[PDB]
Amino acid sequence: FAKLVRPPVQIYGIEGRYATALYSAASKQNKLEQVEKELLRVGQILKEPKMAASLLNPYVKRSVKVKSLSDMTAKEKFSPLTSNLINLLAENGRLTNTPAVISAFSTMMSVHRGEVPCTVTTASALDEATLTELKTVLKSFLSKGQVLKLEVKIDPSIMGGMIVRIGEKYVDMSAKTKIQKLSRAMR
Amino acid sequence: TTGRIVAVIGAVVDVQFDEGLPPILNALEVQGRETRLVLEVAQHLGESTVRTIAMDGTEGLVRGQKVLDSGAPIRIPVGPETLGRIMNVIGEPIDERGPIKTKQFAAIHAEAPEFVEMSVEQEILVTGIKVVDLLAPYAKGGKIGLFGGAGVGKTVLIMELINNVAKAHGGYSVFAGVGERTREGNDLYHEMIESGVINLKDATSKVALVYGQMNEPPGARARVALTGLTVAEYFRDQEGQDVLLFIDNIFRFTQAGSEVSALLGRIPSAVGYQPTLATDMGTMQERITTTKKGSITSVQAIYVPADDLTDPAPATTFAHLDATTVLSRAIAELGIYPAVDPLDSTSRIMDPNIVGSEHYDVARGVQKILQDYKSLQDIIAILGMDELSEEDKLTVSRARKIQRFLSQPFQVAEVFTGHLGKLVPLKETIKGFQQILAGEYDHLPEQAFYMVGPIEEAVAKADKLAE
Amino acid sequence: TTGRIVAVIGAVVDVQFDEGLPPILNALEVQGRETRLVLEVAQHLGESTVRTIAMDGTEGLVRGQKVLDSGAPIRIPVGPETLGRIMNVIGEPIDERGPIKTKQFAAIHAEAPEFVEMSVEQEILVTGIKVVDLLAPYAKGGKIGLFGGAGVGKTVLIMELINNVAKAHGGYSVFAGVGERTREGNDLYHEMIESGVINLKDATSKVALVYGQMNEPPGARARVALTGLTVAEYFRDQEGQDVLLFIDNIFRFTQAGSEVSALLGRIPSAVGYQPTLATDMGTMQERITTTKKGSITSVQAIYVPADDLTDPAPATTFAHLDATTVLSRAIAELGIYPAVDPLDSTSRIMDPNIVGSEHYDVARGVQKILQDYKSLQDIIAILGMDELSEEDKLTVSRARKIQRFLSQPFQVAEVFTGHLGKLVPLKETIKGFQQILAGEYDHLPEQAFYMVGPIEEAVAKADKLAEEH
Amino acid sequence: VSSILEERILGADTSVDLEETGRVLSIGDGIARVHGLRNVQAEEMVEFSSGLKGMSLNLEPDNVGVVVFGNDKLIKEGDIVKRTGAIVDVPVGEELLGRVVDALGNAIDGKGPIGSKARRRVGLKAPGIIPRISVREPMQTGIKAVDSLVPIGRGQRELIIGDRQTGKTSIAIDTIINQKRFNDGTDEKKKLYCIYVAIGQKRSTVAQLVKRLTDADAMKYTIVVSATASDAAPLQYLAPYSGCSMGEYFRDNGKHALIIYDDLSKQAVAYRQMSLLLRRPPGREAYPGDVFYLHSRLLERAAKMNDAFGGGSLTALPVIETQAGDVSAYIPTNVISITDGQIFLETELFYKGIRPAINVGLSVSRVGSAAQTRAMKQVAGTMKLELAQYREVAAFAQFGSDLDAATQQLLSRGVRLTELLKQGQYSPMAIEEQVAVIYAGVRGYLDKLEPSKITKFENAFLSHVISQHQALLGKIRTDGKISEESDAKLKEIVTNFLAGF
Amino acid sequence: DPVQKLFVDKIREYRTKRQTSGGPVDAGPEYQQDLDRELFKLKQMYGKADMNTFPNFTFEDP
Amino acid sequence: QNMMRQKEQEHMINWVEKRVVQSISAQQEKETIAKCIADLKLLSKKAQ
Ligand SMILES: Nc1ncnc2c1ncn2[C@@H]1O[C@H](COP(=O)(O)OP(=O)(O)OP(=O)(O)O)[C@@H](O)[C@H]1O
Ligand SMILES: Nc1ncnc2c1ncn2[C@@H]1O[C@H](COP(=O)(O)OP(=O)(O)O)[C@@H](O)[C@H]1O
Ligand SMILES: Nc1ncnc2c1ncn2[C@@H]1O[C@H](COP(=O)(O)OP(=O)(O)O)[C@@H](O)[C@H]1O
Ligand SMILES: [Mg+2]
Ligand SMILES: [Mg+2]
Repeated sequence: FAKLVRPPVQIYGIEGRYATALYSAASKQNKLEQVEKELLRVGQILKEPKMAASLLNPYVKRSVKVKSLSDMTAKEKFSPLTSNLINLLAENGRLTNTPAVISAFSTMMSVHRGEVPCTVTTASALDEATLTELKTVLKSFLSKGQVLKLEVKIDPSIMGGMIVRIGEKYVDMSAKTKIQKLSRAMR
Repeated sequence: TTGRIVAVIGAVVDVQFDEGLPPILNALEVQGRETRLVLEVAQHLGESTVRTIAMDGTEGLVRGQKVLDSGAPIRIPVGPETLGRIMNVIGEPIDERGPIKTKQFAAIHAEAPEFVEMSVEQEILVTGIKVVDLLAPYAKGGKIGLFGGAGVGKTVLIMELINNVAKAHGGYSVFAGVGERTREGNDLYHEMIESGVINLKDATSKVALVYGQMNEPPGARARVALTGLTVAEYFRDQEGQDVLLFIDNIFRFTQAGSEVSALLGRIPSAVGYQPTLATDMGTMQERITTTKKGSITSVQAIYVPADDLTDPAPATTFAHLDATTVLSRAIAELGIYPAVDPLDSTSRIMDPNIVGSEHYDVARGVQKILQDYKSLQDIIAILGMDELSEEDKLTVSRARKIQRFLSQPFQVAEVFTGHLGKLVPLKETIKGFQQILAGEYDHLPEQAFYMVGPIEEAVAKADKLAE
Repeated sequence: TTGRIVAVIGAVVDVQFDEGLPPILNALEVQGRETRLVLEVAQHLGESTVRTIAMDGTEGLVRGQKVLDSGAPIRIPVGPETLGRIMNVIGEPIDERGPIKTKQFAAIHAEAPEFVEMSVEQEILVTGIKVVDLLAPYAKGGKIGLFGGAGVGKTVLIMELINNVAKAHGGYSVFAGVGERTREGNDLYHEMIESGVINLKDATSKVALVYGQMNEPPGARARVALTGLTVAEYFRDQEGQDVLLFIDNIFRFTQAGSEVSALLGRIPSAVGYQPTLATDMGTMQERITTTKKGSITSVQAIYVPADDLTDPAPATTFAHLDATTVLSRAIAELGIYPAVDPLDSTSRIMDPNIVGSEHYDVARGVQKILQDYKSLQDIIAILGMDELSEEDKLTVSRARKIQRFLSQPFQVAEVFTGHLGKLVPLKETIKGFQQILAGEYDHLPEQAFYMVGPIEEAVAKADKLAEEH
Repeated sequence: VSSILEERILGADTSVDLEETGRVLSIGDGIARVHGLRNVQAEEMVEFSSGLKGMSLNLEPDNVGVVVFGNDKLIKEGDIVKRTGAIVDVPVGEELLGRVVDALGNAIDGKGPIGSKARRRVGLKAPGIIPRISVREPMQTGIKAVDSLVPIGRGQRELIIGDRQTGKTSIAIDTIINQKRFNDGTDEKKKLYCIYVAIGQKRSTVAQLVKRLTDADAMKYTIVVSATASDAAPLQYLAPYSGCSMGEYFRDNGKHALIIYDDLSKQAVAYRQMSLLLRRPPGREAYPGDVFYLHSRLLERAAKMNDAFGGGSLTALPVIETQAGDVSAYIPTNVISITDGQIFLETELFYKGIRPAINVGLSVSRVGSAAQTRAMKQVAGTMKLELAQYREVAAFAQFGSDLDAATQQLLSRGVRLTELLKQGQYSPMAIEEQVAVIYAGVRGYLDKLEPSKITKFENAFLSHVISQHQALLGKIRTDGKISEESDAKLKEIVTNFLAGF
Repeated sequence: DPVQKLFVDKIREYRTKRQTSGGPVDAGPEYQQDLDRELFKLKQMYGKADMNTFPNFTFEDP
Repeated sequence: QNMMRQKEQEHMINWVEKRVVQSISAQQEKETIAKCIADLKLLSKKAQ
């Protein structure tokens, strides 16, 4: 079939297939940013009580749902790509997992703009100056151009130290795990 | 074109090409290994992914390695320089003697000869062995089947057939060891080096060994008979000469196929065998035929599981066999070598329309006399020789003489008996037996014939030992 | 925590959690149930879901019922306060006598003793049964199995072992009925009350009971074995005692697992058994071994479907036993009760170093003669007995005498045969079989040896039979 | 103690590292479905957060199916799985001899830790076709029947097949004990470093076994791997390769080893469980399609290296259990078509009194005459022919009389030879004593002696030879042939002794 | 090496313990019970002879 | 003696780790963060 441009990250399942299709189609025509904007919009537009209620009942003829989606997309004035994707989901019957699609697409667009996820789980509350130095040093792990998306977390369940996730890379320097390690190597 | 691995489930890899897929049966090289790992496509699963069966151990493969599409199915060297060498399924030598320097290459997946090519005249392959060539004649381009177990001279018979065909018909041979125990593989290599069919010094070898060991993954034991078929197809086509092809064993070909089919998830058939058993055997037993350029005989060892001759594997093999050679142990105790049984060995071409009226009458008479002697054996054992008249004792004497005369001294077996190899031509065998049946030699001691070639040598031996 | 039921298929409940999931093997209490319903987690289906096997009927469960995570696996009472008290799979009394007032609770899913703890000693046990004590002596504190199909005598034989060894045994005892008739439940209960091993007045009981009889759901038959095993494990370790542990059957455990395996989404193995048969049996049959802290003599009645000893269940269980006494129906239909097969039966302590030359050679002579008799039967089938040799008729007569002599009237079989129970000290069994093999009784009739204890009773019976002649 | 605890604490590795990681999606039945681990090699050792191990066996496109090395009670959906990057490997060396290790080479014996220096993979390839050299030396098992009728050379796979409780482990342990005489002596070209892999057995059985070995002081050269019944399926599926690698160390170090798998039909069951839970397609009897590749790639490591690769060796005696002589089942035929022989055991023979219950009719060895010493060859050729002749007409035994004196002679010789082959338990005999006994048997020096007494004779004869004529036995042993002088001396000893009894 | 506070933490817990080693601190009567049980079992495995002298034999001749 | 030693060993352990968990509540947060961040600094410095 026609060559398609692969995403940067691979997501799997139904949402994986639909998100990959949309991403490759958008890369052609270069409409990625506005496509993501419209995806976020349809997010809410599909959460209104009437729309979210008529798109779960399975006794609404499929064509009825398709036409209602078409009308709503005309009112919201979406790009041809996003309207076609909403249609596609509508007639394939897989619109019940539309939120899975857009979410996946976000994860595919984020990595396109190079914002690696991160995470710092701390022994307890943490200062900001400490957070400043943490960010400044973690930026040392990225590649040339990437950005950091750091989601701090407090955790008294661990004893001390901290856990740092960067993409997949995972460095555990919590006093807890040190205690288990010493007890193990000691037993 | 470079795809990427995306799954490694056991010995089944799954690659994801993008630009353009490789057609089924193409060989892909996995980049980043030190041992050459070769996958062979087997399906297309949509989404520009292909499910490949791996031809070697798939431990250490990483989702995302690069797999480079070769372009054509598994390719092997097929020159005359593949003679006296050992090469595994993908054509890589494993004799630790260097590269197989050849100018030709052949794909192991080539379709059978078209209908116009097929030769319409059923000939007879003169093996030079009295018993085989008389009672169970081997046919050119026929799928002979060699029954019998170990300890009864099955390797010696193989080497003798190789030597005799190389001398008489001036045609080379091959040996596709499907599922070949490594110990027995080494032993066969050194047996051939001894007997001289393989020669390491001068490049005058008559065998092109191919070995798919018993530990190599299942995907590479199903395709180790196609490698032999291709090495032999080169000789038949590009050199127009007769060829042998020993497939030891032909029950491990079906076993390897069944394992591969199970791995690809296909529903098992009648007795757990693959759903494509008949066609898998057909697309390999159908290149073993005599075209107009040359011919590929084939002597395939057969294992009959649980003595089930109805079992789907020996029931699908027998639909192709054009002969049989039931090596037996009970005939080895008497010392009659080769141990070939005369009363079990069948042959589809043992018909007077093909061999000739003289050959057929002689062979049928030998069979009848041997059956009658086997019957009288019971009466003699139970009651005693007294119980028999001379009208039966004459048949008994003739039968003992014939049972003796069927034994032959092989050339390769010189190490055992010291006697000289006798390549008795077909006419001499026919004359000898037609005469021993006509009573012309009812007086010579039986040991006159034991381990001789023609009948004239038997006369000379009788004269020698009678003084 | 607190989750919700999302699906109820058969006897498998999938529960969705929003808080932290409960680890595998935990116990979950379904709220709003008149009778306590306890589920056991057995998977983590992903998406913050768990799949659980229910220990009681799932009638009335409603999608959305709230479910409380207990925190730890099924915990049951243990101690000397569970003696003479019948218990459920979840340790709650079913004898209508009020709660089990204990101080220690134990979790049924424990670990096996490690290799360093194993005890390598073994010494014969005297069950007072001729065939068992002769050809398959039972090691003290060693796993023992009673194979054989249905209706051969497994339950009667375990009743005999309870009657003999239990009372004559100092330390405590446990009987964990797994998936067997509820009638036998109270039959055993009343028999034990009569014997006095269970007292409903004083705290002098010696036998604890556990019952998952076959009317319970499959989820509660795969675990009652672990409940009884836990009680006995406590009596071994914490009480520093020696214990008897009777289980009957222990094939309803693997069958009960097989019943729910398919619903848990597992491909079915060889004969419909769950794919995990061998290891699910190993993780249980290896908490029963004797260790250096205490001793457990475990007697397990193993069913055998359709009398096929090749079936995966018994075929696997054969590796987890010291002494295996294979009851046979071919021998039970000759009236030779106990139906034990003298040739299939085996023991680990049948080595002359552990039973001595006299006993070992008597046993091997018995086995040799029985096998030779089996060989001759093929000929007697064609010839007829008259045309036999003259030295053979001797061996056939001796084999028949021995075969009849291995029968015995049990103390619990007084209602079947109307006989009186007999016990036979080991030395006497050896004496009798030595004499029979040597030919010292070659003059007596065969029917003199049928259903008699020591050989002297055989001679007395021969007399009393010849008088009325 | 305390002072020791100080360095116990100090002697640690506190350092941390930047390691890859994936999080468990699912768990149950002992099979984690980790998500992530994008750079995890197939068949690699990952570690869960709790502390378990796992072998990332099934790399699916979106998740990696890992198999836990223990109860997954400790694992939960959400845990962290950190890869180690190293294929499964195990310790090796001569430090293991005398220890008991589990499937991963961790001393389960107490008795201190293993002091091994060099580790080694478990998924190596067998030596090719050139490294091997024909099987020539014998492996004296010490059992008359095995050692004379169905010989076992060094470098040969010899299935030990038979029903339940027929004495297969007993044959293996007699083989292990017999090697004591070599392993105490001097020559290093006859020392066998037995290994014993216990799969699916209960720890009580392995404990009793190590007790037997220690009593005979046969542990100083034996390793005993053990993946017992309670150890999760992967540790039973993986023990045979740990044993085979421990033996491959010796083999490629110019030493001679011997590895006994017991059973190999409880490893295929564990692999079947693993596969069926990973959801791989099933096959006949529910076994996957690899249950031949599985065994074949294991039993093809038993080689006999040539003299350029060291001269080492690795025998292999896979014990298989067949359900009521159903040799046609899947696994028995899978493992019968890989090995170089089979020592069939039967219960009809075990209870007739022929112990060890070897069934010489079905038992074969495909090396044959080779793998015997010239002395044992001379004796056993005639013994084998005589026994075959007796077997072919043993059907008449129950009559005997009313028949020709020739068949009467055949029966009177076969009965004597059958009684001579009977052997005790854990009483292996040096080859010279076997040769002496079977010489006294096959040359007619018992035909006039009633069968019931033959066993007596045997023992007496040994006591009358070992204590009296050790010089003759040494003469036979040092040069493994019967020179006419030795032949005549044996004849004189046999005749005069029989006269004196 | 003292940089890791874990080492010093363990070290001085250890020290305080050794100083307390004037007796086995916090043994707990269950400690004594375990001792009791296992010491008996060990003794029975070792027999009942007084573990203080050379038990005399006065060996018996034919 | 051997049993004495092993049992006292395990008891010493029990006690020691119990005191570890008891004591780690002590105030070392900022110090611990300082050392850990320096350690990440070293890990990154060796990273490239
Ligand atoms: N040579 C012998 N002489 C006498 N008895 C023997 C002999 N060999 C084995 N036995 C007996 O056979 C019994 C079983 O032995 P063994 O455990 O070796 O067989 P097995 O097949 O390994 O058993 P399983 O299959 O249950 O593990 C033992 O109790 C032993 O007494
Ligand atoms: N023509 C022959 N003359 C004498 N002996 C033979 C002859 N052919 C075979 N034999 C004997 O049969 C045996 C065959 O052994 P081999 O060929 O190595 O394996 P297999 O027994 O499987 O054929 C040889 O050892 C040899 O003694
Ligand atoms: N010692 C015995 N004497 C007489 N009959 C017996 C004896 N043992 C068992 N039976 C017979 O077996 C039956 C009980 O079988 P049971 O053991 O309950 O079957 P299962 O072994 O399947 O539980 C009784 O009805 C009785 O006839
Ligand atoms: Mg019952
Ligand atoms: Mg065994």
